[PDB]
Amino acid sequence: TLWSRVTKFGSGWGFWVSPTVFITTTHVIPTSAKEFFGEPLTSIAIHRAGEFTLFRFSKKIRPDLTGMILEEGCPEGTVCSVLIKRDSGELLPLAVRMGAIASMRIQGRLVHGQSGMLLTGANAKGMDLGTIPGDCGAPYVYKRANDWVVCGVHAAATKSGNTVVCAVQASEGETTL
Amino acid sequence: APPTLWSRVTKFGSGWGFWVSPTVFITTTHVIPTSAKEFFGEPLTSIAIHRAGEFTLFRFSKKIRPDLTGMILEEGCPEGTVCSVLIKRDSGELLPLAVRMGAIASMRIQGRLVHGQSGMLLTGANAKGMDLGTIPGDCGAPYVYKRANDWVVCGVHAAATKSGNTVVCAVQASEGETTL
Ligand SMILES: *[C@@H](CC(=O)O)[C@H](CCC(N)=O)NC(=O)[C@H](CC(C)C)NC(=O)[C@H](CCC(N)=O)NC(=O)[C@H](Cc1ccccc1)NC(=O)[C@H](CCC(=O)O)NC(C)=O
Ligand SMILES: *[C@@H](CC(=O)O)[C@H](CCC(N)=O)NC(=O)[C@H](CC(C)C)NC(=O)[C@H](CCC(N)=O)NC(=O)[C@H](Cc1ccccc1)NC(=O)[C@H](CCC(=O)O)NC(C)=O
Repeated sequence: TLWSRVTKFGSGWGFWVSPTVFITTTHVIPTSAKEFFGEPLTSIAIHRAGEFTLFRFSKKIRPDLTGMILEEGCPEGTVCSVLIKRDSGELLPLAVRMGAIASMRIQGRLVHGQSGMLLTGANAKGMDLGTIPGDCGAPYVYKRANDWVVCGVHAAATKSGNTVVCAVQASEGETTL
Repeated sequence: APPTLWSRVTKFGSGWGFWVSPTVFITTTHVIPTSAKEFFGEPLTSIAIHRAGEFTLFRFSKKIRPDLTGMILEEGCPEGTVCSVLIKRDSGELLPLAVRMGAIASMRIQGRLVHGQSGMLLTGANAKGMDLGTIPGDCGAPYVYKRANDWVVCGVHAAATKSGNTVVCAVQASEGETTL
């Protein structure tokens, strides 16, 4: 059911944490939008923290979903899965061994995130073994005990290596877009 | 993966099969329909069957999939190769599951002798489940990888551990039976 939460959004994707909470990477958000999912901006509580943006709606947009745990990154060494959905209809889950949470500057943008190494390896070639432009917003998830946890959204990666970066939520964040 | 590559993955018996070329179809022996009189409209007497354990190749005498080019089929791949298992599910989902291949070996699975290659799924910490790993119904799915500018198929899905993190694809062998 995890895949059902990954939604196409703007130039990337977003993830439904619950019926009222949607997270995504700031960069991919549709520009000058008057509303989202039929809901007027004034009825949405937007939390924009750098490259991590969270939308909290007044009503249930995805009432078919249960509420998941959202945390600010994960312990270093955790092996997560980045749930990459493609317009081709392909669902591409990729294991990533997470590194440290750190402030970063990626192509002119300040990114509070966590780097990770794709298990497909540095020698891995092909879009089916790594992330590519258009994949931002994809969720980084993992299971702790009996609970599923989402700890970030895809923000960047090296062009020829196996290093990726997911933006992570922060306490401070703007209220507008 | 390219749309034409996915188009080669075909529902077959209790699983799937893969069109290597317009005249060659491969699958896992276990999923082959029982008591079949023909395949794709061709009577058995017109098909050259090569059944090598859990790997079966069908060669037809007319182009069944003329829209396709011929691909390279090899007996497994080098240990360490990262392949993608082209999994199709009944609801239209396409899941190219990454797998780091291990060694080729003669295995004994549920009493069956399976000449195959094991591999570690690279989808998550525990590929247990339908969203991250393989499940019953997926046998026959091709294990492929790109070498330079050529897509190569090196096996067909045959098994997985209970946790689901380790998988096995049946691989072709030079010797095989000519019957079902
Ligand atoms: C999603 C948004 C979009 O499509 O615009 C997209 C996903 C890219 C991917 N390949 O998964 N993100 C980007 O494109 C992002 C910009 C947005 C606005 C945040 N840029 C990157 O991810 C670029 C690669 C773009 C591309 N053509 O694929 N990556 C970097 O700049 C990378 C950042 C990084 C990655 C891992 C760890 C730390 C930092 N930096 C490098 O590749 C550097 C560049 C040279 C340098 O300054 O050192 N090179 C090396 C070897 O690290
Ligand atoms: C496709 C055909 C079908 O649907 O019947 C299907 C795909 C399974 C999947 N989940 O991807 N294949 C099978 O079901 C296949 C049929 C055999 C080849 C006749 N069997 C298995 O995949 C079983 C499923 C066990 C289960 N989940 O209950 N897997 C094994 O038997 C597994 C094979 C293996 C894989 C990797 C490395 C080594 C061995 N073996 C085990 O789990 C063994 C069994 C020991 C025993 O039989 O007593 N146990 C351990 C701990 O390794």
